[PDB]
Amino acid sequence: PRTKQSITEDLKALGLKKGMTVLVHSSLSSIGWVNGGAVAVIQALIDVVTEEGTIVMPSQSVELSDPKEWGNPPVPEEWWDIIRESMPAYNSNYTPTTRGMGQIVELFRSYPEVKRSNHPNYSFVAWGKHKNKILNQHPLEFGLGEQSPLGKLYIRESYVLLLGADFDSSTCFHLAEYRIPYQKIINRGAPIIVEGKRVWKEYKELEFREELFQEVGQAFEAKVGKVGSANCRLFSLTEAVDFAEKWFINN
Amino acid sequence: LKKIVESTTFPRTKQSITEDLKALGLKKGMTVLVHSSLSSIGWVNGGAVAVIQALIDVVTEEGTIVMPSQSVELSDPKEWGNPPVPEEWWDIIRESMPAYNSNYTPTTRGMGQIVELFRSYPEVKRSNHPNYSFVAWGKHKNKILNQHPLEFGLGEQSPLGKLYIRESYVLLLGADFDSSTCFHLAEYRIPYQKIINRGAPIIVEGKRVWKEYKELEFREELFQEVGQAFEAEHNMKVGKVGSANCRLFSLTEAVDFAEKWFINNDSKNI
Repeated sequence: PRTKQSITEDLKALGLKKGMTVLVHSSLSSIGWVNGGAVAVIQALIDVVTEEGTIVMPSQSVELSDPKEWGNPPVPEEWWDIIRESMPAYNSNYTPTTRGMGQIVELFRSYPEVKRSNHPNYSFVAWGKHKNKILNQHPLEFGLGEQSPLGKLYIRESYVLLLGADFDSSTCFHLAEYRIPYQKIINRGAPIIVEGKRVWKEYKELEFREELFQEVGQAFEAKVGKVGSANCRLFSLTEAVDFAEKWFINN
Repeated sequence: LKKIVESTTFPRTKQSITEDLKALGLKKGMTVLVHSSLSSIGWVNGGAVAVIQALIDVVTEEGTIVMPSQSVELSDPKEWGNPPVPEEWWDIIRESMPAYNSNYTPTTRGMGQIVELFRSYPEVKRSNHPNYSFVAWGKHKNKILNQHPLEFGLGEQSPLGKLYIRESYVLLLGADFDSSTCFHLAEYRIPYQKIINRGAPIIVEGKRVWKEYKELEFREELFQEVGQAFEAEHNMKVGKVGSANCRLFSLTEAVDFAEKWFINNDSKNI
């Protein structure tokens, strides 16, 4: 049976260190039965990194979008306007995370000390010393690019711990797309609270290409180890990003 | 979910759920214990948060909404069996089990998604029991969750003790009687009593400390029968909230009947 102690240990062996700054992606199952569930993995990462470090996690809520673009699953076209009209606004304090984000994030986002950026689709949660300066501002327009959290991390010596998670979800990559010659700008929409009032606001965002994210990560590796029974790759954010920029450009 | 979306005529919204709740019988200032099933409602735009707000919209800031937020997994591994765990692990398990914390210990899956989200919703409080905690929002959330002792704590002194004294209602939103936590309270007011020893991770003096306490060995398997008997002659509002079948009834009235059904069935029964 995996344990807090077990995991804390496992983590260091991988390379996590006190006072470090990491964006974490993860999967509870991939680790194999832990005595304590997600509260076991969280308390571990928290003991390794220490209050000197900074724990960061994506807490996306992409369901708060225009139903015209939904497809997993779709929804009758006759429901779009009524959906847009009655959709509850985003609120970092309670809007749940998309399912794909995983079980660790859903618990972490309401874990003591953790904070959440105010983006209605691409928010992040942080625990640590630099949680505020990394979430303070998060402009709706271009949720994850310069001025976003994944932007304020590129400027800090930061690492990306993939716990039981592949590269297909190394969100950081997204920053790079904001930095290459190719960029398809699109209007998106999300229910939001402006001046203490609900409003459906449209904004500009990039039409990402996340599929290429595995290929990019692939070529990026061309540390490692195991937390419980999960294949964990621990790299640096700044480097990880830079490569994508090059990968995309020359592609 | 594709099934949940395809079995739904039109989207269930905060407003349409608010309407159904009022038609059903839920009113302003009412204190109500809720047992839900988010899926039984049909696709709802906003999912759980939309259902929570509809509950708040109806019951108002003068009303009080309570929900059971049990974390039964924080128990002695021996009693486990869904699935069971190798005995060779029953010791490092009691040894390394994260202690219970009202601020983060995830509710047991069977409690529902709505309750899991409701527990960390702005202004919702949670009682201090490691297995049978409750969460409440509203006018009376403080006097209901306040006390919660480890021992028994689902009987007198637990929040059920506070929902019994002051007018309270139970709301089965897509759930049946087998989920009516209020009945457990009656089990502490009857002649029959099988007393078991339980254990759980807790924090005392600011240090984790595996503690053992006494508790009744509940017979929740009967609740479905108790509720169906209660329905023979007791007032109960029935009606749909979206595509889910619901019933709203008196908690005090339900507990009392449960007691009698139990008393006369273990004494008068063959």
